[PDB]
Amino acid sequence: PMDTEEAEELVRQWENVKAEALGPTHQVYSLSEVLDESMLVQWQTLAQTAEAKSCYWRFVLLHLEVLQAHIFEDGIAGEAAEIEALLEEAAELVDESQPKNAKYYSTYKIRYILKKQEDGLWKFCQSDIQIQLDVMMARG
Amino acid sequence: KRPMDTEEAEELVRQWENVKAEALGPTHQVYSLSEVLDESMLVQWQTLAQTAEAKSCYWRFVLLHLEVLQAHIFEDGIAGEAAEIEALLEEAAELVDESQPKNAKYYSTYKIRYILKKQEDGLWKFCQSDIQILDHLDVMMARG
Amino acid sequence: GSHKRPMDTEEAEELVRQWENVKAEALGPTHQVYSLSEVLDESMLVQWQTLAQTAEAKSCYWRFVLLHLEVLQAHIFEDGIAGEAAEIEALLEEAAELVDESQPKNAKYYSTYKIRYILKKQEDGLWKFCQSDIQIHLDVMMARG
Amino acid sequence: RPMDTEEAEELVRQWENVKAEALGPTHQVYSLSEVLDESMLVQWQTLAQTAEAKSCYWRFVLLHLEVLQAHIFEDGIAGEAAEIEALLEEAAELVDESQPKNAKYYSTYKIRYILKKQEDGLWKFCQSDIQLDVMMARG
Repeated sequence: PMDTEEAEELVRQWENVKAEALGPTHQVYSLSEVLDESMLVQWQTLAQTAEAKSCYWRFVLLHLEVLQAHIFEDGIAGEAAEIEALLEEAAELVDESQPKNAKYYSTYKIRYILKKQEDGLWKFCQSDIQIQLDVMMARG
Repeated sequence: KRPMDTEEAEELVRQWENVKAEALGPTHQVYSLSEVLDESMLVQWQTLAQTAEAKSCYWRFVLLHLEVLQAHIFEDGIAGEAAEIEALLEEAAELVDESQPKNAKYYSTYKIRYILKKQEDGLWKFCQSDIQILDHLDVMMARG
Repeated sequence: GSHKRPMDTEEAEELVRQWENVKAEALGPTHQVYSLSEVLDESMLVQWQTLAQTAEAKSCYWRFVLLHLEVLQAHIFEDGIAGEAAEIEALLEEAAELVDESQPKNAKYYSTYKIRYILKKQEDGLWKFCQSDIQIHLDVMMARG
Repeated sequence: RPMDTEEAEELVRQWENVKAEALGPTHQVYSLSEVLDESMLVQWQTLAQTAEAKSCYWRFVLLHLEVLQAHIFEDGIAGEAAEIEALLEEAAELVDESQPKNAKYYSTYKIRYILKKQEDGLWKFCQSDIQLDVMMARG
């Protein structure tokens, strides 16, 4: 059981942090804010990979909706939360080698697992998009 | 009743739509407007880019699809060669501001006509455009 | 400028509420003094550590009900390296009852008040409240913020 | 016929304390039987039984307890009754791990307590007139 307006502002904080990382700002450490554990690693590489090929993403989040926000704590150690977020976004990879070819428009739901830092920061842990280089790589 | 290359005309706008991004976006490159822009349309988007950059707000948009409806090269008076591109633009944007944790966004499809002036080097730049159908920046400031 | 940007109000409220949960644990009957070190350090710690240590040895505890908390302002400063600073002012509306055996009745309070917190990132990125400044035996007012 | 203000205050100060333990995590429904009778009983036993079965518990902080005019007149024939009017300024929080948030409140309110002296040395609160789960724990 979780506050959805907290969930909608926690992921919108993330999607905006994803954009700040993947993009011409090229801030990888921005991940360290809201990202941790498994998810930070892949997006740390991905933000640094696009920074390796000198490519960057332009993100626009059209709308998000939290379908189910729930809190569970497993064992004695850690607090965690699952957030199912219906996410409709579009992004284009601007590349120097193959300019302007890139684009995508996705409308999808995604399930986020995140840990509560002792600070209560609610950094993101891992996620997978539900099915029900590449420019579709950041659909998170 | 005059030609324009729809493969060229689309490229001018595809190269332009990226220029609006790099200028309004977090890189905030205002000089890059001067690359593809000229005359009134340069001053308008110079004002917007520099305005949003002074206010510490940066624009974000993805251009979904570009269609060229009509493209003509008329030279009008002897002064210079000109072009009229009617382009159907499908794009969405959210101006990213630190002030609000929620970024206001738009998704719009519209047809916007451009006029251009071929320079001495023979490169087409955008002097003026109209979209038929120190202040807060509306989400629709960047359209086209 | 000079690396000053607003913190997320969500980052703030869910961050602050963590301190209030710490204060209730440290100054309540559970007397978690270790809990103080979680979200506190440097100045604010030693102040509140000594209090929750005092309330432990004097066997007095604080009962907290915290009405709606609001974040008035949240900002991120820069320190040293590029990160690791912040100043956030929240409006705290709470009722605290100090249970002290010795005194005849537990004295409550009801105070709506604005307080300034200072928060740092320490080595690995994590935030801990460094100091607290309220703007306008044992007492019930010892516990505020 | 006005009550000793001490005689009245201890009656309510007890009830407020009885009310806190009943709706708290200790979830003592029996405590309502001590200091209540009739409507105060039925309404508050169902409520405490409600929160007990829903695993909800209230939290309470009573800031200031005050007595307005507290008067006594005999109940019909042998029984005796009393009116105690009290200003209650209290804060409370209903904690549900279910639901996103606990619902706090702070309410300063007048509530008329109609009591009867039980036959043997005892007083019971028999009525309250104030002029799922909500913050309905008041008075």
